[PDB]
Amino acid sequence: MNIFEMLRIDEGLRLKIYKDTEGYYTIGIGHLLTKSPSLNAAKSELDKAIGRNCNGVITKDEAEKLFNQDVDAAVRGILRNAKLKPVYDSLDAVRRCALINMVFQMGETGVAGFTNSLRMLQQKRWDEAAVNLAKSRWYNQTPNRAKRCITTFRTGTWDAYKNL
Repeated sequence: MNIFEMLRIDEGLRLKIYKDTEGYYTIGIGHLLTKSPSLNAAKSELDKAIGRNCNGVITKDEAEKLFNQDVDAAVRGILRNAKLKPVYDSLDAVRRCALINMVFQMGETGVAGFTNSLRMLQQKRWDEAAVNLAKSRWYNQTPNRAKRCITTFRTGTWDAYKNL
């Protein structure tokens, strides 16, 4: 189990624009296109992103390309972030994957705002941090994916996905 397989389980693969849990236009493996209500704003964003006229549809290859970009941008984001960097350096390899997973889902800014939880992960207070992360909108909106992620932080194992 690696970060890519893990995100593929959490986000799914969709070769056609779609709407995210939130009402947003997405495509491939959780690639947020726009928070704008236009199917037309989304299709333009998509062609700009892919560099071809897609007409709301893309190939596997294209989706994977977008995926490679996103995880990479998520890693460099954590590495350049003064709030995130220390937590990450402090963690074991499995728990690191869990922070990349949160960061790919909610962005840098989002996760950087989970101050308390960050402070607990850094302190290695596992159970306590698990409980804290659950008290969020993220958990209430997409509970099963949040739970898998929270369990990875709580245990340091890939159990939650081992099922899937």
